[PDB]
Amino acid sequence: DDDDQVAFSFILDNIVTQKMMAVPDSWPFHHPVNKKFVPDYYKVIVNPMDLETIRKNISKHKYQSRESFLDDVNLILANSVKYNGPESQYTKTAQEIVNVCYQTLTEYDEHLTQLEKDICTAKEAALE
Ligand SMILES: COc1cc(C(=O)NC2CCN(C)CC2)ccc1Nc1ccc2c(n1)N1CCCC[C@@H]1C(=O)N2C
Repeated sequence: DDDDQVAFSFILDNIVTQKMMAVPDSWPFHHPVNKKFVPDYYKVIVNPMDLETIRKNISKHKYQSRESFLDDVNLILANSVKYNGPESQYTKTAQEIVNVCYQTLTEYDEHLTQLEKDICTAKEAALE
């Protein structure tokens, strides 16, 4: 019952590594953008986001529900749109990363909703 968070985060990590990181040519979004290859990236993108640091956030148990998890996932696509443009080949790839994530989230919807409530009802019964 305290593994409710450990289970939720384990599922989130596998979604990232087994489904999102499996999108064809998604390798530029696997890791923080190398400043050596695009120098001005951190001068135009103020909230940079990638899959590797989503996984580091998962390992720190930052996401207690899929809402905050999706906030950082959608941030990858928002940053590609702001940097690469809406019609970019990179942006279309990031859109498919976001697509396969929403896909497998509704795939596990009934299961995750259980974990999400058991995590939060434990959060409130612990501070109460
Ligand atoms: C070849 O490319 C890269 C290589 C490497 C690299 O470490 N490779 C070397 C490793 C050592 N080895 C000895 C030699 C190879 C890193 C980044 C590249 N490019 C890239 C990454 C991410 C984005 C990106 N590019 N782009 C492209 C346009 C800017 C924005 C857009 C974008 O959103 N994103 C997230």
